[PDB]
Amino acid sequence: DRINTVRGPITISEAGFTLTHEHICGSSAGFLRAWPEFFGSRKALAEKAVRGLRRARAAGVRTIVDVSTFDIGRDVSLLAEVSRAADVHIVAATGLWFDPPLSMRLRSVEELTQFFLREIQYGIEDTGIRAGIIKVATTGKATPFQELVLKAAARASLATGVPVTTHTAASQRDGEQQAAIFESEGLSPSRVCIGHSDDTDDLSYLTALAARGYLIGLDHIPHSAIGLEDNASASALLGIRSWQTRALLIKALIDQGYMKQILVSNDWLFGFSSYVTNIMDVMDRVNPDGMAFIPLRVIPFLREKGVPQETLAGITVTNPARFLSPTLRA
Amino acid sequence: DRINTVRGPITISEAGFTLTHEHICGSSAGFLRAWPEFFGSRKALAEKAVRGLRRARAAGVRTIVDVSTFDIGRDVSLLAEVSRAADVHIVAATGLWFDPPLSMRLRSVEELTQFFLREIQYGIEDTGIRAGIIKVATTGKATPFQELVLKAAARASLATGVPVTTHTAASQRDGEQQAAIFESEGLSPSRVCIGHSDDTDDLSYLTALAARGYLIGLDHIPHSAIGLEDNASASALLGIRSWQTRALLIKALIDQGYMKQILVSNDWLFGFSSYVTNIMDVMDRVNPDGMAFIPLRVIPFLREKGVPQETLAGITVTNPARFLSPTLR
Ligand SMILES: CCOP(=O)(Cc1ccc(C)cc1)OCC
Ligand SMILES: CCOP(=O)(Cc1ccc(C)cc1)OCC
Repeated sequence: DRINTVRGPITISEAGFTLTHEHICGSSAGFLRAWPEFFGSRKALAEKAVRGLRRARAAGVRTIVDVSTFDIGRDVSLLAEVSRAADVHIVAATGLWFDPPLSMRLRSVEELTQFFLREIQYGIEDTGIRAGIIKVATTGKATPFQELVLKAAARASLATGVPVTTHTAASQRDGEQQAAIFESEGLSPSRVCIGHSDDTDDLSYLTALAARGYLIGLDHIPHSAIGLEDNASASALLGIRSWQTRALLIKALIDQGYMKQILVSNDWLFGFSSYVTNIMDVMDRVNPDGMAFIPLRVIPFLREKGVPQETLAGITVTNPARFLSPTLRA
Repeated sequence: DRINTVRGPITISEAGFTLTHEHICGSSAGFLRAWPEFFGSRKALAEKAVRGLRRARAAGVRTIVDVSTFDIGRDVSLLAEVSRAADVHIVAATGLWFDPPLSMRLRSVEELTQFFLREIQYGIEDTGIRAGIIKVATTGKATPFQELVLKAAARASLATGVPVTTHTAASQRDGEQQAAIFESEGLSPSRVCIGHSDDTDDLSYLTALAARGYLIGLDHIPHSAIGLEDNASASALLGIRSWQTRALLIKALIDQGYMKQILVSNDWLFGFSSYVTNIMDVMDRVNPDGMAFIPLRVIPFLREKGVPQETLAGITVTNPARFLSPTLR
């Protein structure tokens, strides 16, 4: 029935057009509070985010899922304020990414489970704001710690009904190892979204996961250093495949009958401290439409390539509603 | 003239007996706010700290230096509240230890200098509370990033007069490489305290740095896993040297004419999430006196060993005052 947002619970019908993998800011635990000037100022950052969210809203976007975890420097008060100002629903996350501090790294699977449930049931910090999704990540073979995270995510998800979303090194087929772990925990593939999936050209790897019931996240659409090949850091981060190439993978899965398994996003942000300095400048040049890139550019492109409008609606409205809706096992 | 504390500035005379390397809680950036229950509750942690601090105060302690950096999970609001409640002065720190997040790891020396100056001049977070010391760390051969930290710490120190205090792998003689970098930045050894120095028996190493004008921090006095050796984790962390063995290093240095360069502490805490679970329990059992260990146990021991009381007063009152006073070159 309900999905938790930074402003409280909403009905499924209110979610509307939803972007499933985004961020307001990409940072580190405690960073925004300790060194806000890094982003100009907190106020500057929020203003930027409000502007961008209002542009997306104008394009039809009603809800965004900010997959920033504790270690991505998620600031739930920042999220609640921009959500309120832009009038865009924002779903917050729990989980752990690739930069856990010692206090997290030394924890057992049981303790991590506890922390995840806490964020989901009790709320984040002392705000009472509850997480609506669990974010995990691997980059190649899972380290022993990552395996604990994955198990903990599965158990919290089994207890709550809240979905799991991941970061993958698609090219290395991480999705298959993640699936194996999740399944070993009893987790249903339909509660899981294997992200950054458009980062690969191997459709066989994709279709195989889709066939198992997993959701495939094609969330790096606008990421391309194409024409920027002169920037080591940019090219390393964004890649050299064109946005068109990534978008056609959406059509490809549709064509194979997996429309119900597709989730699309931009993986955008408004501030980014966990990388080289001034990186935002480059991204903003690369994708001036920011989070509105999907509705403004991708939808129309697909339409033109022959994808029927309703299919497009099912992908951006229906699939996400199903995914987000907390669902308990048999 | 004045030293910055979490409740504001104090004059040097007001510092009195000062513990130079301690912590209220050993954690990680954002952890306390995100998972306070890991420590029972924020309240419980706070109550535990107030009692401990009141007990040290009863023993004569007037000021403590909490060397918790951003990456140690320093919560200045927590510090301000326990300080007020126990009536003990608390000096806060800036710097970086060994668990910096990516957002910090990717910064240049210039950016890091700016961040340290911010905490010292403008204040921590939005509190307006200013740091009165810079904490840095190495663990054997410095890493490239650690070299950047040390240089930025040096620069912030040269611009503000605030001292620098370090964590070393004493056994590995880290202090030597630290000194080299600081000196390469033009920093006076007298603005530096090389910590965890009682972690080693090498007096040759210690008198060498002392002879150079550096302050020697003997702050692991009560750390010992003797009898607790059935515990790998505790042993790894505490070592197997007795507190008396560490305490005698103090007497040794005094004997060599380095009384003015010694700074003693306990390196205690009331919460500890950055290690194995339940480690506190073990520590509390090893040193039930907590921060009062120094005045209750060490001072009398040294006295009994022949050290003059006045000397003891110089080490615990005079030395720290001089070290802490912001001093420009
Ligand atoms: C099904 C009718 O679309 P929708 O409910 C949400 C929606 C808006 C824009 C696009 C491109 C797709 C979906 O329209 C809102 C006014
Ligand atoms: C000179 C007298 O020391 P002091 O100023 C601070 C002080 C107290 C106790 C000990 C063990 C050392 C130093 O005593 C005030 C109570």
